[PDB]
Amino acid sequence: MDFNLSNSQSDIYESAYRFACDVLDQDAQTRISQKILSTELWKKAAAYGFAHGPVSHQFGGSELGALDTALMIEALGKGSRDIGLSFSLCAHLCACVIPLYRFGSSELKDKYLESLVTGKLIAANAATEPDAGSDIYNMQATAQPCEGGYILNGKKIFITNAPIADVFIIYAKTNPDHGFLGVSAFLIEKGTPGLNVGEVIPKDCLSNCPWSEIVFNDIFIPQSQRIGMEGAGGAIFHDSMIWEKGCLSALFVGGLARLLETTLEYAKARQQFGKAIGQFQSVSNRIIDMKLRLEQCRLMLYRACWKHDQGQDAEADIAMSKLLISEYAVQSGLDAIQTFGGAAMDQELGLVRHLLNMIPSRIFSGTNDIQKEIIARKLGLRG
Amino acid sequence: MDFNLSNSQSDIYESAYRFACDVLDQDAQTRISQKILSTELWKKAAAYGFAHGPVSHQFGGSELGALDTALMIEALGKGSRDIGLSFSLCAHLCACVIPLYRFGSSELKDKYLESLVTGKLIAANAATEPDAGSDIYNMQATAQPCEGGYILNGKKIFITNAPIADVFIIYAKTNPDHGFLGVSAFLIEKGTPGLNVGEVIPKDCLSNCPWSEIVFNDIFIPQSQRIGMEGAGGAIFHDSMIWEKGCLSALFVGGLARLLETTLEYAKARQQFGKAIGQFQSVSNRIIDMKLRLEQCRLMLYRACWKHDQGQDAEADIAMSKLLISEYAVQSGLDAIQTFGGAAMDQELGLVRHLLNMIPSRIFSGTNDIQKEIIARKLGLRG
Amino acid sequence: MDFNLSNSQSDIYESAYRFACDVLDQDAQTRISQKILSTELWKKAAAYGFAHGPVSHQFGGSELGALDTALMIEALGKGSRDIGLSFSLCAHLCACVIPLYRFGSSELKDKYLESLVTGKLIAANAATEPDAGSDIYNMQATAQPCEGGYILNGKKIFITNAPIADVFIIYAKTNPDHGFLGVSAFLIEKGTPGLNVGEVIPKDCLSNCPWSEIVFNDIFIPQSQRIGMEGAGGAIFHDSMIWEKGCLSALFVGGLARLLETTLEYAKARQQFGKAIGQFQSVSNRIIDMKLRLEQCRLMLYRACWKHDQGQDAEADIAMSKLLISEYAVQSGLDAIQTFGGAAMDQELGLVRHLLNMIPSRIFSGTNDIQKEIIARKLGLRG
Amino acid sequence: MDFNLSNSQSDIYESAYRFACDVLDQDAQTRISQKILSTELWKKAAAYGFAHGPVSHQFGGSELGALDTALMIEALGKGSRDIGLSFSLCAHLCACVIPLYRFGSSELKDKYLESLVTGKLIAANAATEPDAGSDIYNMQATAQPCEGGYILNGKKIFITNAPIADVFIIYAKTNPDHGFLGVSAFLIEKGTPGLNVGEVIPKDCLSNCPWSEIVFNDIFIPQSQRIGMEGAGGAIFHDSMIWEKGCLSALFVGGLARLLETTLEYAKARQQFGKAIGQFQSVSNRIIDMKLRLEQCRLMLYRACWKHDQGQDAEADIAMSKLLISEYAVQSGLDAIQTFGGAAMDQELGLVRHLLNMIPSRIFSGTNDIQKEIIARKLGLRG
Ligand SMILES: Cc1cc2nc3c(=O)[nH]c(=O)nc-3n(C[C@H](O)[C@H](O)[C@H](O)COP(=O)(O)OP(=O)(O)OC[C@H]3O[C@@H](n4cnc5c(N)ncnc54)[C@H](O)[C@@H]3O)c2cc1C
Ligand SMILES: Cc1cc2nc3c(=O)[nH]c(=O)nc-3n(C[C@H](O)[C@H](O)[C@H](O)COP(=O)(O)OP(=O)(O)OC[C@H]3O[C@@H](n4cnc5c(N)ncnc54)[C@H](O)[C@@H]3O)c2cc1C
Ligand SMILES: Cc1cc2nc3c(=O)[nH]c(=O)nc-3n(C[C@H](O)[C@H](O)[C@H](O)COP(=O)(O)OP(=O)(O)OC[C@H]3O[C@@H](n4cnc5c(N)ncnc54)[C@H](O)[C@@H]3O)c2cc1C
Ligand SMILES: Cc1cc2nc3c(=O)[nH]c(=O)nc-3n(C[C@H](O)[C@H](O)[C@H](O)COP(=O)(O)OP(=O)(O)OC[C@H]3O[C@@H](n4cnc5c(N)ncnc54)[C@H](O)[C@@H]3O)c2cc1C
Ligand code: PRO
Ligand code: PRO
Ligand code: PRO
Ligand code: PRO
Ligand SMILES: [Cl-]
Ligand SMILES: [Cl-]
Repeated sequence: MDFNLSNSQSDIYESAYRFACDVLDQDAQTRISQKILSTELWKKAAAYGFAHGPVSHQFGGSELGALDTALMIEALGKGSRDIGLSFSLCAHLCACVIPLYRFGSSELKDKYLESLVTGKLIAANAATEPDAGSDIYNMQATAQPCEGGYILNGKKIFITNAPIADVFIIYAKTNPDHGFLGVSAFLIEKGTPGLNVGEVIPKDCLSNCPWSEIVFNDIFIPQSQRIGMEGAGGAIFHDSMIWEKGCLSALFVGGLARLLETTLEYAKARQQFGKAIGQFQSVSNRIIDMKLRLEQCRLMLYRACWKHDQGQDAEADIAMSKLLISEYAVQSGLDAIQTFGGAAMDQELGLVRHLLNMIPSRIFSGTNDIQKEIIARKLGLRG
Repeated sequence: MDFNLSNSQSDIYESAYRFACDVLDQDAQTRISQKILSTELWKKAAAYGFAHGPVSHQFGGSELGALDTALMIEALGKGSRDIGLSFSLCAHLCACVIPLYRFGSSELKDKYLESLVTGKLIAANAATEPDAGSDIYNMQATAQPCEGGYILNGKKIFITNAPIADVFIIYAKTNPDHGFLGVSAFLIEKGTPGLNVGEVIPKDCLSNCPWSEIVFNDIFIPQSQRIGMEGAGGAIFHDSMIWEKGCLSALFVGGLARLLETTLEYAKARQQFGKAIGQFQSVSNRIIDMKLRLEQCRLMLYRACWKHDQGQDAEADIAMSKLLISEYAVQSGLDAIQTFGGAAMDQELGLVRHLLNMIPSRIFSGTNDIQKEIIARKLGLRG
Repeated sequence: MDFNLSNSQSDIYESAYRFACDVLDQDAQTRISQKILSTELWKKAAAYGFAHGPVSHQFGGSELGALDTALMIEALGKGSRDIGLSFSLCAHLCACVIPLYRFGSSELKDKYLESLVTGKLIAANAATEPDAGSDIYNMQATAQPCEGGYILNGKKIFITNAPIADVFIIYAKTNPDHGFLGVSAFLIEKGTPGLNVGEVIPKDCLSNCPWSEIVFNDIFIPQSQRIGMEGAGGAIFHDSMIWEKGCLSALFVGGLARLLETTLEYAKARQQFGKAIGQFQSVSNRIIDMKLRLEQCRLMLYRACWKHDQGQDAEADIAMSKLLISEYAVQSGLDAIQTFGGAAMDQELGLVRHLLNMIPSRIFSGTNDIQKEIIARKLGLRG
Repeated sequence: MDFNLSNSQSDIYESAYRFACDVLDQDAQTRISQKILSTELWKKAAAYGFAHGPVSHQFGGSELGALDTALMIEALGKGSRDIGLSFSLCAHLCACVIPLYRFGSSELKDKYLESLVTGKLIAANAATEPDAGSDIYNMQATAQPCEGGYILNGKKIFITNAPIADVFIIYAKTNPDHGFLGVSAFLIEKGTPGLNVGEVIPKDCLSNCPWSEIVFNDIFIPQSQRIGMEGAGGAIFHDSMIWEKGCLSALFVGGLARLLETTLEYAKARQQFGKAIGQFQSVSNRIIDMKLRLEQCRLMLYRACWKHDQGQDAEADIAMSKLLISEYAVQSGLDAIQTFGGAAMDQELGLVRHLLNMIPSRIFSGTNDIQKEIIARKLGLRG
């Protein structure tokens, strides 16, 4: 039992924080106003190390553990206001880089993995369908085995980075008779015949992070582009969602640290009735809730990541962390707005935009109701 | 004890609902997308009756009571998606039309009141200052008595309708030695020398409802433009906020009725895991919370308005209603988004925009912490 | 729309309140300390009118409607501390008197109903079994038709009033192949061969209200003691639970009115740091929550009862009322204890005993999770 | 960063857990039923090590750190149902043993400290007065300096262990002109002339843990019985409350671990509607809340204690831990009762008694509103 960061960990955090503040955050307000995702800036962030995670040196990574990866991303969330860019980068890392590294063949990693790790190629993962969201393993896209590979048909929706991706990590049924066990994973390239990437679909939350639909019309997937074994795609997807839950939770912990600092400063500086508004218990009680949340969920995340690094079973701990972090991110966004009153409406301050950016955290990587189902299953409440 | 609407009340509701659906709601999505407040449409709504409230027939009103006025505005909130336009109209009614009618001299009402009632002139009320929000009676704008009237100096912020108003109902100190008892109210016209109306300041919440700052530099206010008695402006403002709390609460009750209908329909229609998502208790329990909220706060509002119509003391009931309605509007907006999952991000559906539009309800007309202070005082907890 | 009580209603309330304060409450602390249920006092309360409800004059009742019955019981809850005695009386009224009146034959009502209405005979209703609680219609007790009537076998648990009852309203399967449609209802007398009433089983909540198990070993039920039609017992039970939900909710509304008055008085009188503790927002904010709850749930209950009196469908409104009242009763009990601090531990003040008495309200007459299932079904979320 | 216990820590926990299960818990139900605090059993627990904490070997302690002390007490809370006995023991340790060890003179420690450490003498701490609870430093008891020592007059209330104590650690004003800085601490013996210990005052919460009032009528305190320096009693008391907050929080963490295990087992075993009740999301969602609480607050407590052991400032962390643990203990007690339904009323199962035992945790050692004031002050919100 020790709650100090090592010097190595402290350095990883502080280097990422400096990069987020001095490189990504500079000019962020202009990009946010114009709903711009700067792919040149994204590539600098990827190459700096945010697209590396646990990837080995062989492929350009630093062989970071889960806790180190989470610290980097916590720093990113605290230091850069451009949370849409950060979300895009973490989706690429967790849903695309990491499954390719963990399950790809030597051939497939040799062709694509270092390019994803350095951000030379941007990747999108495509699992969700119009009738398969929480019930993801009822997806109906089909990768029908054929001579030389697969014929792919289907439609995927809500695909982060699809309008800017060079490659797609896609999930489809190689055996449509089964659910989880009938899914396989594939890498396909932008521009392959039959791949139709939709136009960006705007949204108010994470508004500069592009997503769209993609449609597959008789795409030929060469055999060598299957990721992992036939029928293992359900497990690959599930594994990538454990990494995703943990890393976006880190982003929102860092965002909550930033929000708390802003909110404390305001509550000390803004006077009404001849005293700082933080002196009224209605005001200070909400700020204390924000502090309690931050301290609790940061510890849950660190323990979940450290257990993983130790080889222990950390999946329930990650589901608990994601459930807490996203709920606390939304609630604390509301509490900050209430602290500021009318001044919260100011687009330059970004407090309403911050709440909008947190609203999808309770949906992404499995909704929080699904996290409860995962925890219930680990607790033995599901048969 | 009776919980049925009279035929008269039912007709008032249904006529307002038809007008909101068939006139205001038609083309609303385009106006909302472009952040347009259509002053021609606003004037049609005002003349239809939304700018009338309790005003007598002498000045073009229908002599509606508080409950009738609330029913009209509940219908407006349920029937039109253009909540920014509705908010603008209700601010004009409650913070400008009603204090002029209730406290204005015969001369001042004869010159201006029917024009406000028919929407020929648009009005903004200006009380809030950079250092006087919740502590509103510490405002520092000064209306220094002089030969012929007053010299007005000061700055007002967060003024709904200021970029489109023809007249301003302004509050300023005629005796800066006192707080509540040193305030007087005045009507001034757009274009009077020394009145500088700021450019619209954008916001994400209620985004097509314009507001800005206004600055007074040595404005001369003629004596006849004081509203009510010298030093009575604190009481006039407070009275107008009771009307405002009740009428915007009605708007958000109607909006919650609309949101609940949309959310129930989706939860019955959207299937995952082979059944409607409403069949999972995590989903249905939130929808039931939305229903419970709607039924409770509608009854609180109706009772508060009816007590007022009966001549009973209704101020605590109105503060309770406003506190409940705005909290429940925000919470139910969050619950609807969680019901829809990824589909909530769709700008055409408007669920995130709905939540944004509800966020200021807990600040406007006195924050909900201030409502608690009002209720605490009525309960005898403030000395 | 009217929120005043009629003179008739006001008189019913005030007469019941006087009886609760001047007759039942006098000496209550001694009975509560000794865990005594005074059957002589219970009979006085029954004869005064608390055992009458909607029963016609023909059988000794006053033909009160649901709202009048609820007002009487609200007064009882506000005026007498002996909530265990009040609960016992209301269980007799709602689960035994009312189904006999509503479904009994002329013969059976002529023999027993006036005696129950005047409290000459005390009744217990017995539906719950060790394996049938929320799933009540899976009860396994069997009333096997035979020449002359039925042979009854089975075991019932959690039976309020069983150690003091003269008659039992019991539910059992006349067709064990079905659930809801296989249940019938019967009246049986204390002392009939094969009826074994268990010894009182102590509890900390409602601690002077006796309950126990009862066992049926080859009881012969004469044909004339069936209540209503063969196979209608599921519907009779369900109907009696609608009356029960509404009347115990009234008791706890009255108890919350009493608790709020006590808590407000203390928060004004108790000083720390040189001021009344109600002046700290942490303290006043909880008291305001208690007030908000009381006003909201009282209105929901009154509307539910009035809709029933009007002939409208009131079952969802009653389920909503019961769910709100019992949750708010428990939460406000907790808030009162927090207001008083160390002084809450005083057995003479009864605040901890009050919380204990409210804890079962969320279980009784169908748990609050089951109320949500009922409301979900009314909302169309259950297929 | 490490979240494993050392072998030493694991052994401390497991030895305390065995002692709580095999010695204290055996026969607990009889003692609880009879409201017995067994002083022979208490002395065995004290001598086993629960009265040692950080005390040095010189005085019979083991020189445990805060985290080790907390682990021992977590084990005690999980392993023994007799929480009243455990509370009594921890009050003796934290409010009496620890301030004597930390501030007593060599002479005073030599005379009394080892006897307290081995439980040969039982101690009560007496700070609270009828008009000084949260405002503790406005206490009015006076220790007026005189030749040879002090003359003590005053009244103390809510004194845990007073009916069974051999010695009293008492706080009184040596300079009544000041608050915090006018308090001194003293040790006095049972039986000294002018000390009147009141009869035990019963309570439903922690019902076998005795407390009473004590009155001082012209007690002579010899000079050598002052604990620490003149005027340092406010600081000694405050320091002892930091130890108390942490150690009773540990007791309630262990109690929550026990409650969760019981509740999970029931939710898997109890069937309704043909499935385990844990399969309904209304049921499993509350159990998941209990799990989330336990994991979060255990980590907060461990970090607070470890920071103290490291020499870092841990007072805010302890206030946060106490606030979380006591709130979560109460809420999870409510959630367990709701899980069990009617079966929660069983006195043998102890679930209602468990909730009663947790209710005072939010009051003791400074109410949770006062904890928020402490945290607000650490956050810079109090001037
Ligand atoms: C910001 C964002 C980025 C995204 N990026 C990607 C991406 O890059 N690639 C990709 O493939 N997908 C992506 N998604 C989609 C995401 O995977 C789905 O939105 C998510 O899994 C939820 O599915 P759904 O939207 O269809 O909601 P539904 O599954 O329809 O859920 C609707 C409601 O039903 C509840 N519900 C459903 N099942 C249950 C159940 N068994 N028990 C209790 N409640 C239940 C849900 O919790 C929710 O409250 C993204 C989503 C978001 C919000
Ligand atoms: C949509 C919108 C439209 C508006 N339109 C108008 C208009 O047309 N005309 C006009 O004059 N103004 C208008 N206002 C301004 C509104 O009156 C103020 O925003 C409101 O009174 C709150 O003041 P403030 O923003 O300065 O917040 P502050 O008063 O600075 O409040 C900051 C925080 O401190 C809390 N706080 C302050 N005092 C206390 C206290 N005693 N006890 C406990 N907590 C306290 C507040 O509740 C809040 O949480 C509008 C505001 C909004 C959001
Ligand atoms: C004070 C008191 C007086 C009583 N008096 C009587 C009396 O006089 N006569 C009589 O016959 N009975 C009486 N009862 C029993 C009462 O009817 C049952 O306790 C009640 O119906 C709950 O059943 P149970 O205790 O078996 O809980 P269970 O049904 O075992 O419930 C355990 C948990 O599972 C939840 N649960 C069960 N099903 C679902 C579901 N489909 N969905 C979601 N959650 C679910 C429950 O809400 C609860 O949280 C009394 C009970 C009490 C507390
Ligand atoms: C189980 C138990 C064991 C105890 N054992 C001992 C013992 O052994 N020795 C001893 O000396 N005392 C003991 N106490 C007393 C304990 O110290 C006091 O009960 C506690 O400090 C609260 O004081 P009070 O009861 O007078 O509540 P009050 O201070 O009257 O509090 C009443 C309410 O006012 C709130 N309040 C007060 N001040 C503020 C404020 N500034 N801001 C916001 N809210 C405020 C409180 O939070 C509470 O909600 C014990 C108490 C308990 C419950
Ligand atoms: O297995 C999981 O973790 C995925 C996430 C979205 C639906 N279920
Ligand atoms: O008196 C009121 O109602 C006003 C509203 C804003 C500040 N206080
Ligand atoms: O139908 C009802 O209302 C009953 C109440 C207990 C179980 N279900
Ligand atoms: O200083 C503290 O920690 C004490 C605890 C009770 C009142 N204040
Ligand atoms: Cl305060
Ligand atoms: Cl469910």
